[PDB]
Amino acid sequence: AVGACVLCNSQTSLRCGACIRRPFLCCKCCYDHVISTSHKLVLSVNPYVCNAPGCDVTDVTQLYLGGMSYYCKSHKPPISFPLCANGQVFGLYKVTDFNAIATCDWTNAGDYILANTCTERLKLFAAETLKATEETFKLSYGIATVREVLSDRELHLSWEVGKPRPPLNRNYVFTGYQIGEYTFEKDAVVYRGTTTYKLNVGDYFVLTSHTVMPLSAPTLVPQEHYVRITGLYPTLNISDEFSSNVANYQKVGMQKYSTLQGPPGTGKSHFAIGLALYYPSARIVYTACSHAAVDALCEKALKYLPIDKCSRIIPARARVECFDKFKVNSTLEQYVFCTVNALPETTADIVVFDEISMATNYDLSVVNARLRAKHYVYIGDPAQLPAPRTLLTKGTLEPEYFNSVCRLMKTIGPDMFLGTCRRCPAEIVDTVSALVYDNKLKAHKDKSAQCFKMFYKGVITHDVSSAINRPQIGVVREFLTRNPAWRKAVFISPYNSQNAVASKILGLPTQTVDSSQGSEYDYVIFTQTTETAHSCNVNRFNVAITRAKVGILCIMSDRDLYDKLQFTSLEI
Ligand SMILES: [Zn+2]
Ligand SMILES: [Zn+2]
Ligand SMILES: [Zn+2]
Repeated sequence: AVGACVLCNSQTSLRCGACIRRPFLCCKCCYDHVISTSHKLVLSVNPYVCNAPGCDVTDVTQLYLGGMSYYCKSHKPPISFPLCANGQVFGLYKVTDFNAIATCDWTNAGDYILANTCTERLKLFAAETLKATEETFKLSYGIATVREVLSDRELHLSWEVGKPRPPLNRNYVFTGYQIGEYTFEKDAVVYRGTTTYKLNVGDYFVLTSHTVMPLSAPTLVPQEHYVRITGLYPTLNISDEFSSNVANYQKVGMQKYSTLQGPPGTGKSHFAIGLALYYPSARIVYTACSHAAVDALCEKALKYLPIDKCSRIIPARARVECFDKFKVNSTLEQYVFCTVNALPETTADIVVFDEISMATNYDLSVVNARLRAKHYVYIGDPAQLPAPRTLLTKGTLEPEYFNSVCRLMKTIGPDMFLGTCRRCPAEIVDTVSALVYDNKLKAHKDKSAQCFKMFYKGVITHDVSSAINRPQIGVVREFLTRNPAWRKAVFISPYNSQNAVASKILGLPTQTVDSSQGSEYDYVIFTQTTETAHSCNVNRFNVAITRAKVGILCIMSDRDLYDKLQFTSLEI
């Protein structure tokens, strides 16, 4: 029961029993917490509760020290000192932001704003608290029981009454009963088990609620600037392909950590892999939150780095299929590609943390705790999508509040900025450069004259809350007949239910804006589906239209974003 204060690091035995994470609070900070919040239970070796038999006084403000035991006003002996007095709570070794983090329900944007603008120790307390709150919320949903099996990819479900039903998308991964993880897509539903198993009627599925481990390491280590490249040995034979990044690679070796803002198709993975060719003897750990982000780094490394010095770290509880071309689980290899949650306890000369807009402060801290590195490089784009905040329902989360790295990129600017988009037709580059990049993103490609926009509100229907716009899909169908080259397009929308409908009607491969991030396609057909905060979100809009290498058709619901698209308008 001996530890350090979360607010001022002062030593104490005084924890808070009312906080879900039980934080240690010193005498002054414990007082300022109990006297300003509903939190009145204070912990130590023995709790601050009335020692009198059958007494339920647990409020520290109503308790006193009577010799060596604690009693309320009704049971205290004549010679007794109040536990709360002179701005302190009695304890051994004798805050407005801490209070708000400790007592919020995490459903408001303002809660995440505070969790990212607070001191470093409060950022870890907010991250631990938020994650535990998100996990305790998983218990609220209702069990789905297999009532009948139709085919190898379709079934019918029986839901638990009294408990709400979770949205059926690839975002929520169920746990079948321990017969492997399972996913669902919309009474006939589509079943996708991570393990091929003959779906048993009667067997139940439940959401994976995991124990939230405490955070020790900061989200960002303290910054260090050096006069020379430190612990890294550069080449004087750096391939012309990577010469554009030489000054930035040198910046990487001259700072403890560095941030790289790379808009879509500006060369983030090329920069990340080229850093290995610039410091050829450096041990590099390549990390990201998702298996897809890690796999995209493996694909680029397969092209430039020796396959014998690479290893893809895969957790024993293999959830989805990932990169098979490197030797699996050899932690000792020079190049290690691994998701944040599967990182081993190891050291590195450089740690590259990619798709940083998708990281949370919990992820930032975990990386600093498992990896001890000479240099840390954070690659991503605050103008792209953040990790979904399942508890957040009120207010919008701005990019400067996604995590510590994004906060820095949006306030002091990033250390490095990749300014030339090599992927997209100029119509798309010009639109997103003006929309989210302050006119600093330049187009390498010419205009393709294959970027179209149509303003069509259609009809909005809902599959629970996930939206569908059948008339917008009908407009796509009509366009496809007149433009058969577009037969090869990927259909993108902000909603899985819109995508399920488009899949059956158009036969195009489908992708939500959020699952399309990091991917690129020659042709993209995007239907906005609705005018909601979700479908009008400028970061989501940015990702959506920057997936296209050659052409894009945007069927829009919002006049604002439609007018901003620098595309040829279509009629019908
Ligand atoms: Zn304190
Ligand atoms: Zn508390
Ligand atoms: Zn009492």
